[PDB]
Amino acid sequence: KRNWKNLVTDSEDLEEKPGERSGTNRCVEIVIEGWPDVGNLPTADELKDLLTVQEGHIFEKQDLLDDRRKLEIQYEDYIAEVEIRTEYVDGKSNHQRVVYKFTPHQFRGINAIDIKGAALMPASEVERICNECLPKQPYMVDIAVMDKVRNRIEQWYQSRGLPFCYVGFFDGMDDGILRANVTEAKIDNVSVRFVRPKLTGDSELEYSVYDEGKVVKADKIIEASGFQRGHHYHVEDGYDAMNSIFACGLLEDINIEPEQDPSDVNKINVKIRCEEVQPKSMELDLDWSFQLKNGIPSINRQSLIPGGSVEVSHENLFGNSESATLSLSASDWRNPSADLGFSVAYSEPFYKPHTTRNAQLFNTRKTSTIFTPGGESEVPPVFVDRFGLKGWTSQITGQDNKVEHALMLQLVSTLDENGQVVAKGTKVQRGYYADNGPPTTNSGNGRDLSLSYQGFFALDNVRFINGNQLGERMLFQVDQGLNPLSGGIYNRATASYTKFLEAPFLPKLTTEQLWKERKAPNTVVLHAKAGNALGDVAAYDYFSLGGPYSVRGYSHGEIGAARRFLELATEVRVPLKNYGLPGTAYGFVEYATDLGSGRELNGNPTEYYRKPGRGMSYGLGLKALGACRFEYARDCNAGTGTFLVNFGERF
Amino acid sequence: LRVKTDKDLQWWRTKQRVITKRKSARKRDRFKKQIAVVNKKLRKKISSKGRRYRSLSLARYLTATRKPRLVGLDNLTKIDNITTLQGAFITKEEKQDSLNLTIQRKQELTNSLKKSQIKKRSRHSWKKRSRHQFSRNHYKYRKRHTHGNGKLRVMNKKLKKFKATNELRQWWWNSFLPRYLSNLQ
Amino acid sequence: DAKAQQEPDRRSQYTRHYAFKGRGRKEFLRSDMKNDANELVPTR
Amino acid sequence: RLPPMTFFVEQMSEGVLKPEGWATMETVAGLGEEVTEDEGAESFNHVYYRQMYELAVAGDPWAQREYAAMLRAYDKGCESYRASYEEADVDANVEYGVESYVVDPIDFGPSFDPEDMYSHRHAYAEAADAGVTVIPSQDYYGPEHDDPLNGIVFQYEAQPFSRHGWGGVPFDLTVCCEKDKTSLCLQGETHVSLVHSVPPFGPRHITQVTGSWEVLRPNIKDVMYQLEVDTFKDGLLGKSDHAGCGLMLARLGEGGDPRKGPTAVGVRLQDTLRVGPFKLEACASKVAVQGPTGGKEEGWGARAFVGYDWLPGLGMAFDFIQERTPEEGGKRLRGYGANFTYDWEALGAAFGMEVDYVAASESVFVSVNAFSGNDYRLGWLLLLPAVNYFKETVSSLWARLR
Amino acid sequence: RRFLHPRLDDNQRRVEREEERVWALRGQQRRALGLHRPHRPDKDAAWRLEQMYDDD
Amino acid sequence: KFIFWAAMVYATLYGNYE
Amino acid sequence: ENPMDPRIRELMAAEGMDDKLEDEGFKDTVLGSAIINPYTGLDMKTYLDGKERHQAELV
Ligand SMILES: [Mg+2]
Repeated sequence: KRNWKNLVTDSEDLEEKPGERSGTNRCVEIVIEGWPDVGNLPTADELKDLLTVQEGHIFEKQDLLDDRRKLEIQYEDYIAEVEIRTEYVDGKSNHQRVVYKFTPHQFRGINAIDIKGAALMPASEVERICNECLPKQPYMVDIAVMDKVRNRIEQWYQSRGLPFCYVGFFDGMDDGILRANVTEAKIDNVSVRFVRPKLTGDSELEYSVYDEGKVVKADKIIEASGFQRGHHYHVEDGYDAMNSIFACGLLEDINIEPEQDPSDVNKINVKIRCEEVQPKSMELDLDWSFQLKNGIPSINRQSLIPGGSVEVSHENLFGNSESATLSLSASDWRNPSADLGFSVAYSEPFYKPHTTRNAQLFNTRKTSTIFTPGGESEVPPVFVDRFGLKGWTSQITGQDNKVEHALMLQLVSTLDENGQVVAKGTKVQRGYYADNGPPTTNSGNGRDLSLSYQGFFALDNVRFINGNQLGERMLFQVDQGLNPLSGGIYNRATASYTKFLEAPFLPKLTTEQLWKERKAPNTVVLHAKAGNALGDVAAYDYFSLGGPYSVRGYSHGEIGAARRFLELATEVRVPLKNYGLPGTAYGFVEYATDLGSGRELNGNPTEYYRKPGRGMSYGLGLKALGACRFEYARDCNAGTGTFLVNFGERF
Repeated sequence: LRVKTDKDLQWWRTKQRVITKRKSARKRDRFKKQIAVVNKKLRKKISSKGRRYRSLSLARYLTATRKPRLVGLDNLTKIDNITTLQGAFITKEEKQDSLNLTIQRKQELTNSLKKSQIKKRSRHSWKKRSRHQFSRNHYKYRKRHTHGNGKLRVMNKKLKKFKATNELRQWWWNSFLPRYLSNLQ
Repeated sequence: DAKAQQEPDRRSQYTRHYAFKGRGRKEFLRSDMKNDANELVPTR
Repeated sequence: RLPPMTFFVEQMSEGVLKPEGWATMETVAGLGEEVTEDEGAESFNHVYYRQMYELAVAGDPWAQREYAAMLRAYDKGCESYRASYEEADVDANVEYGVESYVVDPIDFGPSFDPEDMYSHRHAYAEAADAGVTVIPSQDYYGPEHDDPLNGIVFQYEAQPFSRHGWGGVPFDLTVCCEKDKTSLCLQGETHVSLVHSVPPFGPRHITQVTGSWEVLRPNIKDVMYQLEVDTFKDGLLGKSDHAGCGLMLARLGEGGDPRKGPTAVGVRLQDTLRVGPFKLEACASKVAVQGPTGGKEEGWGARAFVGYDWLPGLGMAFDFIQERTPEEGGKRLRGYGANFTYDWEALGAAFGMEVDYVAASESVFVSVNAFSGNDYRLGWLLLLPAVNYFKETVSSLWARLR
Repeated sequence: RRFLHPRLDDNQRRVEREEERVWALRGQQRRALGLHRPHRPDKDAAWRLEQMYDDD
Repeated sequence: KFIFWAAMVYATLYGNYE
Repeated sequence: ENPMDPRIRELMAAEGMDDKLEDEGFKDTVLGSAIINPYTGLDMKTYLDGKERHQAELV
């Protein structure tokens, strides 16, 4: 790269022919003549760096021909004549320089430049752009300086929005003055068109066009758009019109387009197209089965009964945009009462300012963390299966503050790897299952029916200062049992508080370190959590200590179950990007207690599995790729350290 | 039964449904059949354009809703691009002057109304529920990954290469090589 | 009785998976692979 | 302890495949001016510039011109792209302050939980780009009061031995890791593609090497190794005929050592063909697995898809396995199946029908699905299961009143 | 009722004051030229678009 | 049989080129 | 011996099609409104371009 002139080592003593010049025909110099110095065209150097002929390389007649064709076809508004010739720089050698001569279109006398029209552009800069574009000699002036002048003026309007304000024409030209005329258009006509498409298997959509919409009224869109007669057109006006019309929630699509009205160039006509939503939908999914005793395919009347599922959906119930989805699923429609499945979803997005309202009928199966191997070696897992109805309201407020209010009616079952219920937990002693257990539910038969209230409040003031977040975060949760039904009356409350503080045993970063070299500060994290439970709490709602997002380095419920609990944690984080290395390094120490409340639970699970009530751990770690953490943690109840790999950030 | 000639584009779309369904047409047959019979530097990334068989398909969802925001530098706003209090759009030279000027103006360290907030799970309920629903229903109506216009595009490129190979061969043998061998003496 | 006598289910869709845990692993089917295009960019 | 041999037969016969190729740097291919996509042109350019480099090194001014012009476009595109990086960095430092951009948290569906109880753990700063991609891996039954994701899958993809964006050896790698204090899951896969020739320098001739490994502690205490070498060429019977052959080796290393344990060896073929109005794609395979103690067990598998011009909407596929257990003279265990699909539109709805035949147990499975995005006319069949439920309610309500 | 409600109310009030600052700056920008007023939408549209944005 | 010899017919004729 | 370089031939061919589209637009603006034959709908732009054959086929 960069000036191949070591290829021109065919010097004056390395090759010889008796009567002819010897060598290869290399280009050794490119000279550009007649190129105008106007600002809208590139100068001679980057014109030189786009030719097929290169200095120090060889060429032929075809290269000169295609260079002439490309240069003539690229700048036909400004030059339209190039002649290219070569000449030998020395006898008895084939090295020869190539010169390019341009004769641009000229205009035979321009002395002054004037700008006319443009009642929006003040006189303070029209003077300076008329002063900038002046040539020196008056007599032979190139065309392209004309194209420079409007290239100022257009740009000015394009820097201020305004896509319909342009230099129309030049009307001087007989008295020696180049006079640009600026046209500024204004809005004249606002019209609205109503269309809908049609669902087929074709790739091209056909439409049904209406003069008036079925739901929305034609002047409502025009009043919402804010388009007035006698106003300039701004692009942000179109953005605001899009927002205000699309606010209603009943539109699938809308096109805003302004057109020039070519009968009168000072007018603008804006056309609006809008589409309503098609709200109805359904889906049917059937299946059959035929047994071939012989070639007869068994076409009895009690054979065309399917076993599929039905889904029915509707948006825009009750005028506003709230939607409903309904699903049935029976595996045999001649005996539908065997394994009938049912689901209902109802969503309401515009219930209240900053509030949504939802209802759902659904299922959940998860693994119970209470019945885990703590000090006894092996234990059968217990599965919590909930089925039922939940209705809630959600608010986002203060850019991230969250409030959720929920009311729940559910049926809860405890299972063991199957659809078979259990009523007690159990362990193996030698090869035999143990006896009489701690109970898993409140009714003692493994199935419960509960009505509950759930409140959740989250307050976030955390921001990422070049990574490495700073601030504080608080979370609160209340669970209340409302059933006098199989569940009990209980109240279960949890509060957690995390503070990301800048490290006080180190010098603090300044503003130029933050803004120029993009340095992240060193932080400490202080975290507390506490929880209490009053009343009859069932075993699928106990607090569990240990695991990730608890004391690290322990199994997921290794520390015992609890009625009351306290958890403390602190961490020191340094970013490695301040030293060029990727990632961030941290060190932590964590602790949690049940506050001597293991005896408070029904059946005492913390002594059945011989789990301790408290645990402390410490360790080191590296966070590398977003939120991928690699820790080395050390259990202190036992004295063993393990490596861990986790996704997502804690605290 | 012989060979279908005259294949147009509707034929191709009908076949493209089958080509789409090929992946689900494979099932875990084999052990089930055994059970039923035994009883008796540079970085590599995806393309900036979408994929092959390109077609400018439709122009429907051209408009989007923007939020008028404040910017991390002061006295600037943004709805699609940043405007710099005289109505003009901000340039490369103004950005560095604004950053050097806000060195001093960020020294008070007033933290309020963060620029990028921590996003919640239920952030835009309407948008994730129903934004382009007609396009999803329209994909439920015709089951083709590829459009016919991309097929016409790729096919016409291939036919162009075939034709250009034919003129290269005819030009070579009838024009270039006789002249080259004549110039060799 | 005829429908429930075939307690072996309908044959389900095949995917390449690992032997021990059955997580899916990527396939090279031609009718899908012929649509793919990649490029190279410099790093920062 | 090895997997059943039907697993290997299904894995080695899955259709007509196609390997990994070269990806091009778009600013230097088609020097300066904008381009379009075509496989043959990019494949030509990659081998063309290596050839012109060799000729330019040997001498040859006509090759030196082409290689220098490519170098000029390469420098211009690289400087433009780093300028775009600087502009994007300045724009981000203007739009946010010293603050960073934060991702969306993962959606796990509904729960009987307040659904932002742990959503603050999956909202993190980006990092933008480092070469690898990460996804979290989730289990079927998570813990009750926590998030279900447990492991991390890493993905990497590169093209190492290139000169100036004219690549060599497409390469990619994928590792799933789940580590805690009890168990350890570690799966991995790597693919390497080697291109021997492209037209007009030859025919399209590409080989591909795949390796994979499986570790799952403390359940299995053995590790699983697989290696596949498979080669494709366009031709061998006619113009543009996509043929390919391949072999597979596998072992269950005892204690992790790859020198001891049961082994599996298999080979496969693929082809396409067009006769009359019938286009067919077929593949076949044979596996010769070793048992735990019994010895040789062999199996045959085959798949076929019969595309048809007329009636271009009927899809039909055929599949076959043959089993050869010991006492091979009287234990040939066959199995074959057929699959047909079609697709209609009627009543404002899109219908799709699938007919499946298993042919060991003579059963025909028919499954029709419909979708009406226009009206609820499709719900008239919903009166069929609603009657019988009433006939199972009154008959219950009679028996509950006795 | 004594700790959580006024904190959320204060944060929300800061959010509407920031929005009013945005619209004051837009009006000042269009006053710097010789143009018209930016024509903001009403409050119903404000909370509805707060549920249904496409860009931030 | 069928996928041992013809599984080496393709291997031999792929070796016949390269 | 010196054919026109491709990438230039196709670029000028595409720009020639742009010129043809602008030609049809300007001619339909100026001449497309006057009626020559009222029984068949033949207009001056079709008539003076020598396209009366097309008009009979279109009817
Ligand atoms: Mg996994």
